[PDB]
This record gives sequence, C-alpha cells and structure tokens, in this order.
Amino acid sequence: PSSQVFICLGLILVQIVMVSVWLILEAPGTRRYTLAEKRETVILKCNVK
Amino acid sequence: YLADEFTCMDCGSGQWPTADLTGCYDLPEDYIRWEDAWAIGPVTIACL
Ligand SMILES: CC(C)CCC[C@@H](C)[C@H]1CC[C@H]2[C@@H]3CC=C4C[C@@H](O)CC[C@]4(C)[C@H]3CC[C@]12C
Ligand SMILES: CC(C)CCC[C@@H](C)[C@H]1CC[C@H]2[C@@H]3CC=C4C[C@@H](O)CC[C@]4(C)[C@H]3CC[C@]12C
Repeated sequence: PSSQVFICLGLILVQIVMVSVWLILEAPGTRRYTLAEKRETVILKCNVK
Repeated sequence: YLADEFTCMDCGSGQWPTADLTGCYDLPEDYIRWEDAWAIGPVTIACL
C-alpha cells in the first residue's frame, strides 16, 4: 500500500524536477524553421530540438 | 529581392520577395494538420 506508491511517486517527482529545471532554463516557444536545401517553406516547430 | 534597381538584396530566411519584387512578405508557415493528411491514422489509433 505504501512503499510501491512512495517509490513510484519519488521517481516521478525526480523526473518532473529534472524536466522543470530544463523548461525554466530554456523558455518554450515556436520557431520558424527553414531549410536551405528546400526553401519557400516555413515550419512552425516546438522550441525543443 | 531587388531593394534598388542597381543593387539586389535579400529578405532573409523568414521573409520572401513578392511576385512584383517590391516588398518582403512573411512566408507561409507549415505544420501537421487534420485536414486530409497523414494524421487521420494516428488520430484513430489514439482514440482506439
Ligand atoms: C494521480 C496521482 C498523481 C495521485 C493519486 C495516486 C495515489 C495517491 C492513490 C492511487 C491509488 C490509491 C490506493 C488505492 C487502494 C488502496 C488500498 C486500500 O486498502 C488503502 C488505500 C490505498 C492504498 C489507496 C491509497 C492512495 C492511492 C495510492
Ligand atoms: C501541486 C501540483 C500538483 C501542481 C501541478 C504541477 C505541474 C503541472 C506544474 C507545477 C509548476 C509548473 C511549471 C511552472 C513554470 C514553468 C515555466 C514555464 O516557462 C514553462 C512551464 C513551467 C515549467 C510549468 C510547467 C507545469 C508545472 C511543472
């Protein structure tokens, strides 16, 4: 009843902190990605590469 | 894009010269869309 939930929640919280610090460091946004090999096209991309 | 008659310039990666070569306009943006594309299969898969 307790130890499994505690361990799983601990791992989930560790991952949540490790990703929240990354989102804090790198502000989210949208980028107009373009390719010189193709051009004439603009891709609205999530700021994560 | 010909900024002047004698000298030709560029609008940058984001912008493109117009058909009349008189100004720089933002290029259309592309993304995954539900309107008759490869997303119908993934949508049905997610629903199932
Ligand atoms: C959705 C997430 C983020 C939070 C909720 C999940 C946790 C807190 C929930 C989900 C399932 C729940 C358990 C379901 C069944 C039992 C067995 C019972 O004899 C005592 C309570 C206990 C042990 C519950 C405790 C709380 C519990 C562990
Ligand atoms: C008490 C709990 C259950 C509240 C909900 C927790 C989650 C959903 C919340 C708590 C704090 C939140 C973060 C707070 C601030 C930022 C910076 C922003 O630039 C991107 C989103 C981001 C990274 C949020 C993501 C969602 C977040 C992690």
